[PDB]
Amino acid sequence: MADKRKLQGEIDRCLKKVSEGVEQFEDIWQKLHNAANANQKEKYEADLKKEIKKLQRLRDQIKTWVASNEIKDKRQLIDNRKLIETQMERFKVVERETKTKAYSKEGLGLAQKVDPAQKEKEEVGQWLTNTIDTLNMQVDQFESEVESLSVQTRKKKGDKDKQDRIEGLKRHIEKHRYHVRMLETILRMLDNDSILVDAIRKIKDDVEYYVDSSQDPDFEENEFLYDDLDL
RNA sequence: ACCAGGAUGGCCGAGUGGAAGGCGUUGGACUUAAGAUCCAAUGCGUGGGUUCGAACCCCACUCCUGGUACCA
Repeated sequence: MADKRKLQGEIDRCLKKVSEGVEQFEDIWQKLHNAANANQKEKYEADLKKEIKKLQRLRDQIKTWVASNEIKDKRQLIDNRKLIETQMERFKVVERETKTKAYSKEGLGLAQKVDPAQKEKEEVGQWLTNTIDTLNMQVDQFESEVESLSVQTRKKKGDKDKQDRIEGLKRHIEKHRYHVRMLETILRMLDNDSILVDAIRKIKDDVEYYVDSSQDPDFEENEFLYDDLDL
């Protein structure tokens, strides 16, 4: 089986080459994504191009081998071909992203081509602003009803239950304003990149729970809502 | 002649079943002007077959390339 052994040895050497080439492709990818200057970006892109072309030649060889009937268990060849194609797709994505011109036809409508962290930050800020709007609407409603009940008490000169409800509304407005001011602090910190999005999402559910129902008697107010974060 | 691989923009040339890149060409900017530089636009060798659809997988044809043609 000298011919079979020769083919096997060539296969093993080619697979080792593919492994090393994928390692180098990843290294060049990280270099490119760490680049700070356009020249660095272009040079790393060219190195990635050269490495992926080498990988493409190795993959042509792998496809020719797996086409052959000499090999019987070619699972390793299949896996290496899959890996090479994954690297090729990654490089194609990288090159299409970089080559695109800002004001060319394709570039005109790139839509939200912002870092996913930036998109999530914008979403969290928008949700905080909407919550602030809802809290302000609730505060306005509560203050209007407080004025109405004060007028009613003045006209009637009684209805102690109305005085109790007015004090309850006063406390509710106090808590709504506290929530609004804490939201404003959180958003201001987020804008300056001083707070994490995960930190905001850890209290998102509790803030939703409060806004959903806060004046009802069966209100389980968790005082430890803003206590986890030293705001 | 036998075996193997190729043929895709104008030149190189990637591509795998749901026309890229470099160079080049053209329009504008920069400069007195050119060059460099900047912002942009255009650009499957052949037939058949499977497939819902093949640049891609199979059959066949043309052009090229690589290796072999030994003992008397």
